[PDB]
Amino acid sequence: QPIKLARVTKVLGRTGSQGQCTQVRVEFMDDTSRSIIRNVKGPVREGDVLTLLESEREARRL
Amino acid sequence: VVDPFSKKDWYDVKAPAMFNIRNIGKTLVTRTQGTKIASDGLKGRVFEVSLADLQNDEVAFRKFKLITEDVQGKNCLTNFHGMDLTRDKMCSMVKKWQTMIEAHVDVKTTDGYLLRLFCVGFTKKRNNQIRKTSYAQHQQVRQIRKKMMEIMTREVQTNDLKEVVNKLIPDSIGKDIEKACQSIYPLHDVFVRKVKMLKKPKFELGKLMELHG
Amino acid sequence: SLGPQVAEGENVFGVCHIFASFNDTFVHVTDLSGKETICRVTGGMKVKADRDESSPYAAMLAAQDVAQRCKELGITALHIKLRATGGNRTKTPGPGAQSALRALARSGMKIGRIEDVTPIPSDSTRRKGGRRGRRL
Amino acid sequence: TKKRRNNGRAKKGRGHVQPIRCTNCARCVPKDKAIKKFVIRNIVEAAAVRDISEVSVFDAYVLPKLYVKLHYCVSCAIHSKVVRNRSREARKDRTPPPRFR
RNA sequence: AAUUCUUGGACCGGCGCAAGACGGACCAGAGCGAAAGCAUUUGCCAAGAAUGUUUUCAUUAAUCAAGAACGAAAGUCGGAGGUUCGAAGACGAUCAGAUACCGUCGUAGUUCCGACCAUAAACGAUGCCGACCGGCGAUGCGGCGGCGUUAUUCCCAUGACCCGCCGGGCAGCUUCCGGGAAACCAAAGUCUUUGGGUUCCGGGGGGAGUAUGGUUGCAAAGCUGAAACUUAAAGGAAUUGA
RNA sequence: AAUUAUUCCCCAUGAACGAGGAAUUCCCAGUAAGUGCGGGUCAUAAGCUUGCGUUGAUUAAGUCCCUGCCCUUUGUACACA
Ligand SMILES: [Mg+2]
Ligand SMILES: [Zn+2]
Repeated sequence: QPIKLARVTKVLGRTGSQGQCTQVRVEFMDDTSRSIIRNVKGPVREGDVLTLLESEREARRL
Repeated sequence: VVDPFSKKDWYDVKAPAMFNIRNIGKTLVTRTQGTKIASDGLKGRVFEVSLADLQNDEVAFRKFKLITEDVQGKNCLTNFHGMDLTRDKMCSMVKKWQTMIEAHVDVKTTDGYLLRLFCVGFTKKRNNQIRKTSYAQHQQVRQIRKKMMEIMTREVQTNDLKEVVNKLIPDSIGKDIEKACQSIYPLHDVFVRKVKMLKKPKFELGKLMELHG
Repeated sequence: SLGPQVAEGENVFGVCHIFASFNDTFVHVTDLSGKETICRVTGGMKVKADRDESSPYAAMLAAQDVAQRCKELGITALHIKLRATGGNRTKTPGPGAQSALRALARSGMKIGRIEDVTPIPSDSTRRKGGRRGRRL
Repeated sequence: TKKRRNNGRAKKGRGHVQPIRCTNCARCVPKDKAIKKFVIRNIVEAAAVRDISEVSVFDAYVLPKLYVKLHYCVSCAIHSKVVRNRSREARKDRTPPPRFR
């Protein structure tokens, strides 16, 4: 599947077992309106880019 | 050490003229090896097809049962057996703070077929209603149920099976009952929940081949 | 081994009865009639341990073998008839229901129409276990 | 000592209510004593929906739901954390917990 | 996990047939009943509270020793039935042991008809009748008044909502009515400012609901029911700890 | 006063050890670690400890999953608990 860019728009909350994954609201650079929720490792900032291997799957919001 | 699907003929299934999409799908049978015959073993198979698939595209919550009452040649000819609403629909309708009214009539068509029709209807909450409940008193319930039976009998009794299926393809019976019971207590989610087949007349072929065009 | 349907567009439909108890999973394809069986791969045929007959894993293996087995006979798409145990017992499907339905969609089949067909009784016979239930 | 006013149950002016089998055990609890719960669930969980949204023959077929009504005995309800113990003051609060999302 | 079931095709899918149980969701702090209790449709039979009344009789009433009707479940005797479940049983596990909890079968029973039985945390742990004493919003049945919406299109008139009022009923929230050891209670109030009427019944804890007689029962057992002896506490609500 | 070599020096002898099993420790900035220099003991005297500077990072700005301890609610026939 083509690799697609999701842009962090608003960092929401921290998740995982040991508080290790930042759960972030992403706004797609490809489609104008589609905004999904993704679990992300490492430190992430409000207003930067992610390279998603799939642009359809969504993580369970808490 | 015998591949058991080597001796299997596929047969195309045909629905009667009352539906848009004719052919339902395919059916497996064993080749006539010994005394027991492919077509005779194939005769009396019940196919439960959703009306969405049976028409082109519509309601998917109403299902029709169809019996292969005869086989002409590489073609199963099905005929209306029964009808049933889907679990999802019936479970979704039945919700709390209202009265559920159920009727059943044992009525016979002009030709041999004697059906058992089950009607269901739920008391509707008014547009400006502030009272939570919206229940019907017992005499209001059995006046509604008496009227349910009176329409359900009248609609089938006087015409033949080709026309009763033409009424069950929409829900003309349920819409007629719903409008009729507006004075006693306004119902909303009124359908003919289920149609059963108790008796058929002794099989004819000329009567089948009028239903198959 | 020859469904004489058209190569381009024509989908040949089966119907898959996924009986998912809390200690076994069945995946069982038949005719639209429901009379003639094509496949039946249980959760227990695949794995050899009693404690994981009702596994998402075992149900995933079972649905994969069913998908592969029915692709050869020429069943392209499937209608679905999911059920728990029912009667007096549980009416929530087993933990293998999800993984099996997922598995024969990951394995390149087509999904027609789905519905619950659990034996829901009007009112039933007395349930197993005493008046005081299953105490543990 | 008297703990509840309505003796842990929603019977007031009957005398007898027919019992029900618990859905975890098969323990006989009265119809109104039991902790009832109505689970409306999608057949396919969360991610399976996307795989069956693409590998479906039809055009926007709103895949069906699973309606299951569950009766728990008080012990089964507390053990499964369907209910919990409460303060003497909070016990009287009958307004069910908010389900905003 | 094993006991058990199965290539003499079990479990699974399909179409039929038979049997005996039970009446899901709708089903609620809703209804009815003296209490136990009572839920698929329709018909027949007799009864009933509440409301309505410018009808009738005119004290006929309230509570009750004796005596009497009904009385869940289990239990007993005789007949019919035996699908599910299942005391005793038989094994399979678990454990130090397990005569248990867990599992596989499973007899009496579970169901109906006719005779006994008469006890339950039979509970509101709260006799029945009558009067007075705060507030509020719902709810079920009956009656009454009232903008308007809606179904009979043809709207008079009937139902479905809407807003109040009156009488009974299941309840609810609130309060320095007042009471109480407190918990809590519009009754558990109107109690040292003690009397409206009337039935049952308690007198520190054990022995003991035991022995003995008498009585009812086919039996199990029911009703009535002590003493010697023993003991400084047992107990009820609430507080701080652990 | 040195054999059971106090220490130090000179030549000769050249062992295992090829990055370490279960398990487990300390640590977020001039910090970890590498590196040496002083103080203590001290007639003799640092593989220890207590201080000092020099070179100088990777990772993280989070959580209750693990191990601890601490609180609130609830239950009690416990109160030398
Ligand atoms: Mg009772
Ligand atoms: Zn339980």
